[PDB]
Amino acid sequence: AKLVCYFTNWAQYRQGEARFLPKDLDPSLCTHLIYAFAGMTNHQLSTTEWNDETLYQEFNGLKKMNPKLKTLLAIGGWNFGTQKFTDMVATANNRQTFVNSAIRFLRKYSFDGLDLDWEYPGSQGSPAVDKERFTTLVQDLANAFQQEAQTSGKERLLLSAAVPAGQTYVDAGYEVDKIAQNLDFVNLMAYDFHGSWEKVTGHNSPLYKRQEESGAAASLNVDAAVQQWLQKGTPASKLILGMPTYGRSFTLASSSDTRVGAPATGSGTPGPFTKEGGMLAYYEVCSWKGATKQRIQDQKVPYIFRDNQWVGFDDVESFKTKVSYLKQKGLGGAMVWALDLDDFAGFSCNQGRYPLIQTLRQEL
Ligand SMILES: Cc1cccn2c(=O)c3cc(C(=O)NCc4cccnc4)c(N)[n+](C[C@H]4CCCO4)c3nc12
Ligand SMILES: Cc1cccn2c(=O)c3cc(C(=O)NCc4cccnc4)c(N)[n+](C[C@H]4CCCO4)c3nc12
Repeated sequence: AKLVCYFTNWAQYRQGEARFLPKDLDPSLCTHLIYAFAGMTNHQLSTTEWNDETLYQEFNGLKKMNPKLKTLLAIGGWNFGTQKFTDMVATANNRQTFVNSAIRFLRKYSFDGLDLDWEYPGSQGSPAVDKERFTTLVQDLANAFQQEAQTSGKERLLLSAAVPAGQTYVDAGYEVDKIAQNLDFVNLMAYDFHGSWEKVTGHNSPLYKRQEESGAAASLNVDAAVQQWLQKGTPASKLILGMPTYGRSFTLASSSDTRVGAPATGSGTPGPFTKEGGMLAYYEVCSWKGATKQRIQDQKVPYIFRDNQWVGFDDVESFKTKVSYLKQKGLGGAMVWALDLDDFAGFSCNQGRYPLIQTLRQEL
């Protein structure tokens, strides 16, 4: 099995003990480490932080202690947007420029592969033509990686993609059957099913539906997303089940309705370290004082509330339940967003280093 873990190159700016650098990585924790994110300049792979070259060296240097470990570089992400992807896939010349630059870039810095994190072809302003052009891009990369292995005699560069769970995004952007053939693995973003964009509380990453849910709302859960990607032609061994080490938070309309589905007026208060309303790191929720934690029986995941703040998150138990699920489905492994949102240095939860991700490592 695979345990695929995302590193983020802006976690180095978190305050206090939440600051995360490559030295905070455990080289044995995961099987695959993915560096988020690279960017793009004139259709060519580029860095996004002043110290990326140094961090790349430290990141890929972890393989000196664990030669089984594989690293990948992720291009894209939310802030990157879509326009630069759209322009690069628009012509065969531009794709060739990108593909050649990716090979040189990954080999220069000692990455083992590329993870595609376009959010998303066919959506967020990307035109409908980008669905098939994404398929062509994946084919172009896969073909060029295969050819480069014959000329360098190194292990063939890996190609993965982070892919959405929501059927709207999947059908707008993803020829699942065609891209899954050319991807080494598929990192399913099985989270963000609910959040403070909604008018009622709901869980970030429930495993199953609640009974009150029917129709398209019965698809806003991990099981539905997994079934969709399997049905549409992803081999189970290539489907990697994403799990969140963060939760999504709400401000309740009234402290007098605290249920799942209770009215909410917007995002929860930003966390002291992550400072983004509507999400909290596991280490910001695990040690809430004076709160009430409960499990959503149907959905196999917890929520916690205190006063008018309500958070759906994942804990050790829900991670255990989801690994049991992925093994029953014969999936290829688990993926985690993100290393720096677990209690990576045991500073908050009194559970040791990486309590959530170490749970995955033990159960896989
Ligand atoms: C507004 C929004 C609308 C629709 C989709 N959206 C995202 O799909 C999304 C993703 C991310 C993200 O980081 N993906 C990284 C990642 C990479 C690989 C694996 N797993 C995770 C993101 N930061 N935002 C914006 C923050 C700020 C406010 C809400 O959420 C996102 N917003 C949106
Ligand atoms: C996955 C996801 C990840 C991170 C953030 N996300 C959103 O911030 C989001 C917002 C909305 C939304 O309605 N924003 C309007 C609105 C904005 C502000 C207040 N109130 C309302 C949304 N629909 N999705 C799911 C997509 C998926 C397909 C159909 O829509 C969203 N997903 C995500």
